[PDB]
Formats: sequence, C-alpha cells, structure tokens
Amino acid sequence: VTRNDVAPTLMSVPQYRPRPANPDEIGNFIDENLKAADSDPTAPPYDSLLVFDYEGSGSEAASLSSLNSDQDQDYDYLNEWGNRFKKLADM
Amino acid sequence: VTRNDVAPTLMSVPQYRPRPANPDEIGNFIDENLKAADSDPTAPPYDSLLVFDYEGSGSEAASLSSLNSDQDYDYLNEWGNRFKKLADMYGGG
Amino acid sequence: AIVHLINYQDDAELATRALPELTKLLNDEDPVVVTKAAMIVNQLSKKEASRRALMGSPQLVAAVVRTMQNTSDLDTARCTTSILHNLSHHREGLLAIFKSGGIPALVRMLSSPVESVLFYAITTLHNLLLYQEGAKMAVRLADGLQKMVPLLNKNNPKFLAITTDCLQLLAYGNQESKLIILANGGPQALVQIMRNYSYEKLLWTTSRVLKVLSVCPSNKPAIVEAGGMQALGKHLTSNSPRLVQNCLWTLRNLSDVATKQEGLESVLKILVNQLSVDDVNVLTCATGTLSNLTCNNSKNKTLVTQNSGVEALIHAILRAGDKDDITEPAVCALRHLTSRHPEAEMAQNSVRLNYGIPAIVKLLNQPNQWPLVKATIGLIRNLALCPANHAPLQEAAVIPRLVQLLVKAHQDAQRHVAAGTQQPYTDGVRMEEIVEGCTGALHILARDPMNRMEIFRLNTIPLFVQLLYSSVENIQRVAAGVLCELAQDKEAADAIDAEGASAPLMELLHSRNEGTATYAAAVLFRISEDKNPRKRVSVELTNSLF
Amino acid sequence: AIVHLINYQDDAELATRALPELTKLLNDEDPVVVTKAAMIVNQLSKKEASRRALMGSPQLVAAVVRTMQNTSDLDTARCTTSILHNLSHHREGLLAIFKSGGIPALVRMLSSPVESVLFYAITTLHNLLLYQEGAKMAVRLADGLQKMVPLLNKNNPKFLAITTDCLQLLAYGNQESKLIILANGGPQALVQIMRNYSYEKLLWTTSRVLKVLSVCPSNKPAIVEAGGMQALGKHLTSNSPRLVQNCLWTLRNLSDVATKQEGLESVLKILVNQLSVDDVNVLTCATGTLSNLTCNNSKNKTLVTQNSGVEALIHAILRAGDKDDITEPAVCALRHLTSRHPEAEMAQNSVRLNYGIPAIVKLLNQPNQWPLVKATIGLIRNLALCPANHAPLQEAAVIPRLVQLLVKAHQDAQRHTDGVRMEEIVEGCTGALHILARDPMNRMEIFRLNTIPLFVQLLYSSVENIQRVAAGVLCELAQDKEAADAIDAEGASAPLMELLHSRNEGTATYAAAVLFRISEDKKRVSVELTNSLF
Repeated sequence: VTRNDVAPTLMSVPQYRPRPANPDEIGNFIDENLKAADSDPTAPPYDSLLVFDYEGSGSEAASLSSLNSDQDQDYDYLNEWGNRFKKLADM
Repeated sequence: VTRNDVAPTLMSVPQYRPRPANPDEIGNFIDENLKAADSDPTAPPYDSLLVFDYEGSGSEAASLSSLNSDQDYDYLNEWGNRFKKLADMYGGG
Repeated sequence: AIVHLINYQDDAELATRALPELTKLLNDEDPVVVTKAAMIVNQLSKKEASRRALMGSPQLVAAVVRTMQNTSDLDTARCTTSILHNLSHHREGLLAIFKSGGIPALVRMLSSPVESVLFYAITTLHNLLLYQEGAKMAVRLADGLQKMVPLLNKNNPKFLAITTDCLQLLAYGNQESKLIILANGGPQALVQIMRNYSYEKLLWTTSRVLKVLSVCPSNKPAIVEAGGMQALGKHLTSNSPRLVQNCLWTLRNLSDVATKQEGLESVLKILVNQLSVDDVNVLTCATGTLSNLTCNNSKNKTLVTQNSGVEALIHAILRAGDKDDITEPAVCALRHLTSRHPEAEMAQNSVRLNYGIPAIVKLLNQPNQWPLVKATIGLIRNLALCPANHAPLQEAAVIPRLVQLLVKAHQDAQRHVAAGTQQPYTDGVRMEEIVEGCTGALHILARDPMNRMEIFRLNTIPLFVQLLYSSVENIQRVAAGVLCELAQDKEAADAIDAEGASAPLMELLHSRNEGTATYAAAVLFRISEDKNPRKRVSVELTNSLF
Repeated sequence: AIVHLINYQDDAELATRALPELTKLLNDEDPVVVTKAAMIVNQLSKKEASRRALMGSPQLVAAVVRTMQNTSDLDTARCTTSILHNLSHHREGLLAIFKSGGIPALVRMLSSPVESVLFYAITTLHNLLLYQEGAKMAVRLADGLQKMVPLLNKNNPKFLAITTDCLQLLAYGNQESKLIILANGGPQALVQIMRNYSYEKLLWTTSRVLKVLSVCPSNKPAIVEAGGMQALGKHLTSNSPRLVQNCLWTLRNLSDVATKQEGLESVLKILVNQLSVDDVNVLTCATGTLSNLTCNNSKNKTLVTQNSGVEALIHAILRAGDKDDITEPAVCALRHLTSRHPEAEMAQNSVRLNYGIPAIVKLLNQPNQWPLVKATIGLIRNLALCPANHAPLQEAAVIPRLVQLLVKAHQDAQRHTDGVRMEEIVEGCTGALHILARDPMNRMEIFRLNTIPLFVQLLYSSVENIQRVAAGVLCELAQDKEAADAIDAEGASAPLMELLHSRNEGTATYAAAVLFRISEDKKRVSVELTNSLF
C-alpha cells in the first residue's frame, strides 16, 4: 500500500513582524515572532493518505435470475414447405 | 461578456425498456418509453455561464495613513576636521 | 512650528550654504565619513526650509541615491532611505529621485528585514507610483514587483496597505504584472489578508488588487483555490460600501470558475440578501454571480432555492424592468433553479407564487436582447414542467408569443441559409437555437389540453413536421415530442398525417437518440388508431435489427 | 420431462440422423429456407435428447453461428440467437460455440434493440464468461465492452444484473479492460444503477463492478465525480451484507480521491457507526475510509469529531491491538482530527478523556511497522499541543521512547522501512519533543537524557524542517539556565548565528531566541541581528 503525505491546504501562513532597528525592542521582537512560529499551520505533521486498491478476489456470480416451460412440439409445418423439406418430413 | 452553455455531464441519460415482438405489446412499450423521454435531463435547455472581467476604471487610493513615528547638531564639533566647515555653520559657536 | 517659520529664511539659506560640503562629504571615499554625512543630510530633510534646499540640488540627491544602493551598512541605509522618503512628499523631490535612479535603489532596499528601512523605501515608491508619471513602468523594469509580494507576509497592517496598493497600481491594466504577482504567490497571500485582517483601509486596498487580478484567466483559479470566494464573501457584510462593492466586482469575475467550489453556503446566502438592494451595481454583480454559481451545481441550486433565492431574483427582475444587465443573469439563475436538482419542483412553484410568470413572459418581447430571450425561453420550458404553471402561463398568453418568436426565428434561419450569410445583431445567439427553444417549450406546454388547442389553431403543425427533417437532432426530438402530445387528439392527429409526416417519422425510429425515437413511434401510433379500419406501422417498429 | 424420457433414445437418434440435412439447409444460402431451417433447429434445441445431438456436431454449431452474424431478419437472428443460448447450457455446447467463433457473432447481436435477441445474446456471453476458458480475452478482442456498456440503460433489472456481471468478469485482472469501460461512460452508467434500482442482485453485481473499477487510478476520479461516494454510501445500510461490504471495499478504494467531495455527511456518520460493528472487515474498511476522508478536510474533520468519532476510533484501536490494518488508519484518522480544524482542540481533549494516551503511546513499540510509528509520533505531537496532555504523556513515558527513536534514527541517518524515511523520524521525534518541551517537567526529562548534544548537531542539518524543530526544542530548552549552559558549551552558539539568515522566518526566530537565552547571566549577538541590511 502506497503512503503519501499531503501538505496542509489553504492554511493561514504565519506573518512575522519586521526587524526592529533598536536593541531594546529586539526582545519584544523575538517574543512576537515566536508566537507566529509556534502556531505555524504549514509546519508538519501533515495529514496522510493511504491509497487502497483492493480489487476483490474474483468471486463467481452466484445464481443470477435467468431472462428466459414445456409446451407441445409437433412439426406439422414441415409438410407445407414444398421440395427440400419433404426430406425432413420423412424423418 | 462571453456567453457559454454548459452541458449537464453529471446527469444520467434516461432508461428505456427493450423492444418486444408482439405488436400488441408495442402499445405498452411506446407508452412506457415515452415516460422516460419526458424525464430526460440530458435534453436542453442547458445552464449557461456569463464570463465577467470588470477591471475597474483606475481610481486612486490617496487616503492611506502614514507609517511615520532631537534638534541640536552640536555633535559635529566632535567629528573632527572633516566636518569643521559644517560645525562652524550649524551646531557650535 | 512657529519656530521654523521664523527661521525659515535662515534655515533655507544655511542649507544651500551647506550644500557643497554635504555633497563632497557624501562622495567621500571613506564609508565612515559618507555614513556620517547621510545623517546630517537626513536631519536636514526633516524640515521644509531645508528639504527644499536639498531636493533643489540634483548633485546631492544623486549622491544620496548612489549611496543608498551601494551602501551595505544599516545605519547609512536608514538615513538615505529616510532622506528620499522626506523628499518624495514634493513634486520636485519625486522627480529628482525618479531621474537620479532612485527607483532601483529603493527596490534594492525592499530586501532588508529591517522595519525602518522597509517602511521608508515602500512609501517612497508609493509616492512615485501615485504622483510621479513614469514610475509605474520604471518599477516594473526594476523588478520591484517580485520584491513586493514577499513583503505581504509582514505584520504591520498599515505597511501592507501601502504595499498592496503599490501592487494594484502596477498591476492595473498590465497583463505582465499580474502574471508576475501570480508566479510569486500573489493570490495566495492576498486572499490570506482578506481572511485575517479587519483593518478597512487594508481590506479595501487588498480587494482592489484582487479585483484587478480577477480579470486575468490565470489569476482567477489561483484566487479561487486560495479560498478567494469565501474570503471575499466574508466582506459582503462590512459597513464599507467601497469594500463591499470591490468584493462583488471580484466575486463576479471569479464566479465562472467557482462553479465547483465548496463551502459557499454563507456567500451564496448573503448574495441573495443583496438582491433586495436599490443599487444597480450591487444588483448586477449579485445576480450575475448567483447565475454562474448555480450553473450545473445542484448543491448551490438547491441551497439558493432554499434560501428565498427564487423570490429575490424575481424582485430583482421586477425592479430592473428593461435593464438586461440584471434581467439576463437573473433569468439564467432562474432557469438553473428550475431544473436538475432535488428542489427544482419547489422553485418552479415559488416562481408562480411570486407573480414572476407575468413579468418573465413580458421579457419575451424585449426588443434587442436575444441572449435574454433565449434564456427566458428556457426558463418558460422548465416552468411548464410544473402542471400548476400551465394556467398562469396560458393566461399570460405565452403560446402565441413563443410561436411568434418561433415562426420568426425559423424564417430568419431559412433566409440566411439561402443567402449563406450570418444573422446580424444577435449576440452569439443562433436563430436555430431559438427554434429549438420555442419548440421545446411548446412541447412541455402541450401537455395541457387547453394549450394543445392553442398550438393547434395556430396552424403550427406544418412547421413542426418540417422540423423533423432538421439536421439538428436536438430539434428533431422536440419537433417529434410536441407532435406526440398533439397527436393524442383525433382532429389534431389527422392534420399531422395530412402533412405527410408518416415518412420522416420512419427515419427517426432509427434515430441514435432514443428519446426522439420514442416520440416518433408514439406519433405514428396515435395517428393510425383514430384511422383504424394502423397494424402496418407496428410491424415496422418491431420487425427490425440494429 | 417424463415424456421426453420415454422417446429419448428415439429423439436423440432421430435428430442425429437429421444433422447433415439440417446442416445442409442451414448452409444453403437463401434466407427463406435458412430461416425455416433455424426455426426447426430452434425447436429441436428445446429438447434435451436432440439438444445434445445438436451440440455434439461441430458442423451445425458453426452453421448456426455464421448464419447468426449475417442474417438481418429479426426472426432468423432471433431463431439462431436462441439455439446458441440453449446450447450454452452445456459445457460441450459452450466449447463448440467458442470454437466456432460464436463470440464475435454474439457481440454483433448486442446492437439490436429487441428484448429476445438481446436476452439470448447476453445470457450466452455470460455463460461463456463463467465457464468456457479463453472467452474473456476473446470478448475483449471482439470489443464486447464497447457494446455492453451502452446496454446499461435498458430498463430491465434482471438483464442488467447479467450485463454488469459480464463487465465484472471482463474487467477483473485486466488494466486495459478497465480503461475501455471508462471511455464508454461506464462509471456514470454504473453509478446511476446504484441510485435508481432496488433489485438486490443488480445492486450487488454492480457494486462488484464498481469494486473492480475503483482500483484503477483513472477510474477513481470518474466514479467520485459521478457521485460514486454518495451512491455507494446510501447502500451501506442495506439488509444485504454482501452489498454493504462491496460498497465499503469501493468507498475505501475511492476515499483517497474524495478528500474534497461534497455532502458526505450521512456517509461519514455511518462510517463512524461502522467502527463499532463487530465484523472485522467492515471495521477495517470504515476505519480506513475515514483516515482518507479526513485528510486535509477541516469540514470532514469537524463532522467526524462531532459524531463521537474520536471515541469511536479509540475503541477500535483497543479492539484491534496488534492489527496494523486497523491501528494505522485509526491513528492517522486521530492525528487528522487533532489538527487544523475548528474542533481540533476538542478532539485533542477527548482522546485523553477517553483514555487514548495509554493505547496510543504503546503503539510506539511496534516491530516492523514504521508507518504506524511515524503516524503515532505525529499524533502525539498534536496531542502535545493541548496543555492538559503534557502530564498524561509523561505518564506513558513518551519522552523516553521518543528520544530512543530519535537517537536510533539519527545514527542510521548520519550513516547513509515501509516507505518511511528515517529522516522523517528524526523530524517527527524532534518535532514532538519541541511541543512536549513546553511543559517544564518535560524539559527536565529531555535534558536529563543528554539530548542537547544531539539537538545541537541537527542544527547543521540540510533539512529545513529538521533545523526548525531542532532550533525550536533548543529554544524552549534554553528557557532554563542549567540547560542553557549545556547548550552554550556544546558549541551551539555558532550554528544559531547562521540560522538567523534562514528564509524560513520560523526557524530564524527560534535561532535568535536561543542565542538570546544562552547569554542571560553570561550584546554581541544583538548587534548581529539588528545591524544587518540583508
């Protein structure tokens, strides 16, 4: 069985804060951007697929109802078919 | 505006009874299959699509607020000879 | 401020007096002296009396630009990026930047992660695109666009507003720019904004970019697959008309591609709710977008028809009257809601129960709008499926109006085929299509006895028979179908036989369309029963292989 | 049958001594006689005594066959189509028909719109597909399929059962035969059968055909697009077990393409219901089809968790035990339900409330079942998201077992598995450890296991995903000075500096954070982060 991971679909990518120019806000910067990272929906684990392909076991069709009685069967018509049917009429 | 008809492909054709032999049953055959032809989703009209592509006219957005957030030039006096000309000029005495 | 106005004359004179030293210092071969000078220049640019003096010296502005895109130090990059930002607030400033090669340098600064740098450079370019003619073409060549989309992942909503607008500015009208935006994940990132941010100015600016992108056959699917329909629909309820209107324009441009999209329950609902609006632009967009989304989509069909969608469309019709920009999509949407989905019978009913039958039938006499007439002819066919509609339709005198279109469309078709010309002034609609449509509507309507006599007394029998010879099987069928229902009345059946239909019908029995093949037989059968001293036709429909 | 027994030897011998004559006339080409010849032969074929005589002679069979695929007279093509049907009731008759090339002739008769002709033609081909060997590849050559699929619209359930089965026999074990059926609108036609008919045999034979088709990569989409998922889902509740199982087989097969399907609420609702059914194969198909349908589909995820699906899955893992046929899909389904949907935080909690931690964690100790281990690790990570699971997990000794998997997978990696790459295991463990290291007590265990040296090494990894979870677990690990000292001494001070340039701002952030914590009680680092243009 083949196994495939699927990258998250239409998940909201984490948007990060621009880099500060002053040192005193570098801590706050790391904290803010830390929260975006810790909640990244694009990051693994990804959902997976399991491609099943059970093609049965070639069972045989069990008793399907037929689409088609003992009537009288006499070959009277043979006597009125002219020449080449008198041979069958003899039989 | 581009106009396109779309055929109902996800619709299944109606199902007609097979054809008898006795011209006595043909009466029911026609009356039966007829009921199928009357419920044929495969037949028109078809749903259509109206392609739109309105790009606007070119309005200018001019009310976007700014990203904007000391006074003395006395520091020039301690930037050496390179800035002497500018020290006597701006910050300094 | 008063302090600066008092010394305005001195500050302006001192700045100009300081130009020679400032420039030389900027051109210094020592990066330490250069950077130091960029600060003094920056500090001067923060005043009107001094800015004007600076932006007036092309040599200085060029020295600032050269520095900007040669420097690799941050502190000097902040300063130069600041200077240009201050100068870009003036015509003379913008021009000097533009013609000193500022755009390239500015674009280069868009790679910085630094806020200050990123901010200055981005608004400067904004000003150039807004007021400095030539900037738009010049930013594209600087490939700044490829370096603007990655910025969409930055947090500052105000920053994004300026950034998305720049995209709109570059992208508008420019097929090239749109594709670049798409190749750099534009739709993906823009739709995200429309889903995370509530800041109106950014929602508006972003929507305007999407609107621009929604005209491009390439950008449409990408936007739709990103959840654009959902993200734009979310904002159909905002209290900002410009936003709402932008989303509608965009939702409509996308609609023809979102016929398969899932989770449109919410969007579809608030569209129907806006058909109650007076605004002609809203109506046009909502009716048009609803029309598409209900194209071959039983789910959306059944959902709309479930949420008063049929009613709203009829009102949106009665209010628009002759405005085909509204009625056409509305009638199409209505044709969709009346067939091929669980709630089709409910829709066919609520149409009559909303007095739409008289108004729509009125649309058959619309002077120069075939696309609407064809659409209305189809809608009349579906409505005729519901037996409770036979009366209101008969009353609205649909049959005579249909037959008029029919005899007209047929004679027009016959004219231009004998002339080998094309029927002019028909917006993509073919007179053949109209014949088929009219005959198909009559086919249904003829299920009613009262309506049969109507169709009969109008002497339409000879024409339906001539349709059996049509090379359009789609016409052969309805022609034979309406005759099938017509032939169930003796005096009507005799006439169909007097026209010599018995011959073309034998051809249809072998038709590859089993539908028309049945209608044919039912005719041959119903014309012989009343004329039975009939047997010979049944032998024809049985004694055959393949 | 009592009369036919009395004169049996007479009838048999009488017909035998009449074959040359009947074969003579039937061959004599002038329909008026031929038609009258096939008429009497048709009557003789109605009796056993004479039927066996007829099938016994290759001459008569060949004569009838030829006459069949020629005549256009319905009477004749019905008279000769019925004898073959009759003769097909006998193995010797099937073989004679087969050798006379009766198959092509019979395929040709699948054009006629006539009941009789069609009925005789199909029941005879069916008999050839059920018994006479070599028939299958013979029918495929006669383009049977192409003429059988347009027959799926006939309004006769008995006739349809046979036709569908014929397709089944022909489709089974034949990749090409499956593709042809697709080209002819097979899926849609078959799926309509499932929506319209109530006849159980036709539904069953049809479901078997759908089953054989669902394995084809190109058929899957066609069936789902036509409404296969929903049409088969309606039949999961039937009173015929064989039908329910055939539908489940198919739904599971199609489930990897229906991850974006519409209105599958009722189906999922009963798939979760089937996780309790005692029938193992049912339990296994339902658990499988669920793991697929909840793959990247927040809607399905929410609906499944909204129908006691998490509880249902845990009870399935407990009944299954060492069965990786149930456990794997069920652990994947749980990992799905615990991430990326409105009700994920809810499922993360229900797994604990329903005592899934014990059962699940233990699954990390499976021998040659990596896929289950990889899946379980991922599930653990999601569960670690919920703060209330940090303890329960430390109770099941997940941190030890994880680091054990980690070290091992890192040796085999630094050196150079059912499709499972060891690189992904390092990421999995480090990734679960990164989340678990949110809890302070869990940080101690991780640090006592001397895992810091390892994590610091991973920072050198080429795999972005590795560097991120690595710099992350170090990030949350440096929150304490004791652990930070170790991280500084291990030489991590440098690699983090070079990760600040990571295009993945995520890991970039983690890198910066670590550097900022290892200089707590120990500025040059701050300059590196601020004073940089690019």
